[PDB]
Amino acid sequence: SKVTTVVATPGQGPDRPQEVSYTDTKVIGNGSFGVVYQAKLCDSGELVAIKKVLQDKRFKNRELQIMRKLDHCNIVRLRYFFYSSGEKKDEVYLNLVLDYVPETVYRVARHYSRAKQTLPVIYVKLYMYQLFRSLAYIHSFGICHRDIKPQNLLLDPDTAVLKLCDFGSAKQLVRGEPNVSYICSRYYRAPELIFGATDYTSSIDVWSAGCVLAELLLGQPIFPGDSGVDQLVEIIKVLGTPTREQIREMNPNYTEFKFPQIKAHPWTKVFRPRTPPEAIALCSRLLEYTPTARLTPLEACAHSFFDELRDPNVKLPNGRDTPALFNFTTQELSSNPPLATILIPPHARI
Amino acid sequence: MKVSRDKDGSKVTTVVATPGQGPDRPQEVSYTDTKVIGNGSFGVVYQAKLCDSGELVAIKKVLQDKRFKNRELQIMRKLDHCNIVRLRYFFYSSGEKKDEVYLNLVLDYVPETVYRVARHYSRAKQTLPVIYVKLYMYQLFRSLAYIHSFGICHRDIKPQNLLLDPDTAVLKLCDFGSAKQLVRGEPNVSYICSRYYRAPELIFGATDYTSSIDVWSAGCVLAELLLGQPIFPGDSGVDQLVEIIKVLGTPTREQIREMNPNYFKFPQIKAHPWTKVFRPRTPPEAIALCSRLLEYTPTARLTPLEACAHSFFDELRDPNVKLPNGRDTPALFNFTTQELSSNPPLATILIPPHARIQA
Ligand SMILES: Nc1ncnc2c1ncn2[C@@H]1O[C@H](COP(=O)(O)OP(=O)(O)NP(=O)(O)O)[C@@H](O)[C@H]1O
Ligand SMILES: Nc1ncnc2c1ncn2[C@@H]1O[C@H](COP(=O)(O)OP(=O)(O)NP(=O)(O)O)[C@@H](O)[C@H]1O
Ligand SMILES: [Mg+2]
Ligand SMILES: [Mg+2]
Repeated sequence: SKVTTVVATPGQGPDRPQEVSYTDTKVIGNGSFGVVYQAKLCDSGELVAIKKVLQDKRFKNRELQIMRKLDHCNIVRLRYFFYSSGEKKDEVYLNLVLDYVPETVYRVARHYSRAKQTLPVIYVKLYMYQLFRSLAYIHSFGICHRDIKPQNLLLDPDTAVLKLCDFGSAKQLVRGEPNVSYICSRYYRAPELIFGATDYTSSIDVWSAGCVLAELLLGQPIFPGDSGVDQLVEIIKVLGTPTREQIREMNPNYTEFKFPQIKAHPWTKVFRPRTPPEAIALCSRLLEYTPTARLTPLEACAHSFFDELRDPNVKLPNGRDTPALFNFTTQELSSNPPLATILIPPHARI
Repeated sequence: MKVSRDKDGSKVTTVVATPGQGPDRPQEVSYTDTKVIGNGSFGVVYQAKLCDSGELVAIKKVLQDKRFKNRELQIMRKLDHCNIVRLRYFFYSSGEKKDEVYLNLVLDYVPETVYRVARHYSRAKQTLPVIYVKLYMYQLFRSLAYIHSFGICHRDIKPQNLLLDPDTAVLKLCDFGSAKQLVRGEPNVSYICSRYYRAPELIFGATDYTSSIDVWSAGCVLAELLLGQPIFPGDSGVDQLVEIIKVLGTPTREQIREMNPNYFKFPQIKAHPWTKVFRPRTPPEAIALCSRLLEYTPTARLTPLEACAHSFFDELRDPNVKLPNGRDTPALFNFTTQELSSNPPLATILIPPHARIQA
């Protein structure tokens, strides 16, 4: 019954701090940057995640700046933020108070692989669709996540709601500005990243999404490797050897450097039999060498693989209705507004 | 597998093999009891028993591009050193893919790796006796002094590529599949080397890196053998640089220039005292060596040969030094002119008085 009370600034709206009291503080996670706690708001009894990172008081926190602009049902909500000091004197910590979300795609996928089963396709559809909406939204602001991986896909198992989280690697990509190639986790890195390109687009997130789709179908990572070399060999084993043109599209400086000559492995034979053709088709349009050839997130949402989600009789296996799938805004559809006639089916929102 | 026969039940494979070193006088080689001991992205390693001598060999089988000559082969053919796994002979064959050529490298079989040994001690919540840390690392630094003296950078120094005889304490560097001759001015790919062992210039995507990346990697192996876990783990380069920065502290503008000139936004963190990184009673000489290997500035790192001459290895130069199991240490002082070429005067430290005594 130990209560902590802070004066915390709401994430959205005007910069108007209020007194916030919370209790039942326990460490849900540790990342390189800092610790994540669970806590219960005293007023509502609602559970929150508090992400605590060391802050260079001088400069502004990019993660905070980005999350204050984000309002989407498939992105974890910033409820408050506040500053605290401890450990070393003169060390200030930024605290992000987020909606608590009990599971991850990582943990749920790990359960099914440990028990020798695959995630039922209905969840692959729900989870990937919600990921592609969250990407469609941030990409419409020029914001690239740059760390799309199962650990950063939060899940409410009861409602089947997915929330994208962890904007610590996130950055507004501006044409002609170079960006670091050393972002994004091992198995989910786009080939242009592995080739050390600094002129990459938001399409790195689509490749990462494709790696998550493939992984949920296979029950293991599709492009594993301890080195970039090992990863590229695993990519080449599936896509075949990239053409000199395809290489120019990824990183032009790496044309003269050479790798084994291999023909593309048929996508249908990459996955087990009775993996739905539409799932396989979508993968092939996400995991493309040429960044500009990859589907956009919004195009991905409109893919036939997600048609079951647009069926008026679709239900969760636990009997509940699907979560919000169709509450698109103008911002979200801006990349291609005509897709609205596919994305919003006749039965939705009337 | 050119010709296959049966001998008292056992399957015998007979091949015609080109010798590793010497003129091309083909040798007839017969082996049995084939089993898999290793996999890679583009490689399979078998154990096999030679029919006559009964002695074990490793056969690394890799797909051969008909276009170009195999770089791993070209490099291994040039190498003769007691701390580098010997290419006995090589032969071509068919394999898993019909109409495809496979290069087979027949190597000395070595039963263990630093990876497997380190893992045994980690699981049992022990650390390797420091005499083994000294022997393994010293032998690694000799292997790197030798290849670097030909301008050849390994580019994949990691515990899994360090073969061990546990009884003799002999270490052999293996896996020249990433190895290349670095030529000042020629660019090189930044996506080589296993993730935990990658030098910061590689993480920053440099293409003008020197053989000193192998010294960083060996620094990571030493630290890991002292800690019982990787010193700089991370799923992303970002995560790895955070771990590096937590120890080394934030790199100066000039340190970043020395690593990759092209390259931002990392916490202003002060250096952790290296002493507080390792368990209490870690030999100070071990910690000093680490600090001189794991430097941001590639040129500031010790050369392999300077590493060998470091005070951490003084116990190896003691004339009364034995393995715990009572046996003599392996050869540590049989240096060649080639091996010493980077700094011949270091011989005055490297070859101890007792090793110069007249026979
Ligand atoms: N809102 C939340 N609710 C519940 N768990 C959360 C929440 N946010 C983060 N976590 C958990 O804490 C982990 C780490 O949080 P994250 O936001 O990724 O911090 P980080 O320290 O920046 N990690 P990373 O950037 O991936 O190296 C996540 O993968 C989740 O398992
Ligand atoms: N001479 C040998 N004797 C015994 N085991 C060996 C020998 N050579 C290799 N191995 C084993 O096989 C593993 C792989 O060998 P390696 O030559 O690295 O092949 P690879 O398929 O190219 N692997 P890698 O490049 O690291 O991804 C080593 O880590 C050892 O465990
Ligand atoms: Mg995360
Ligand atoms: Mg290896």
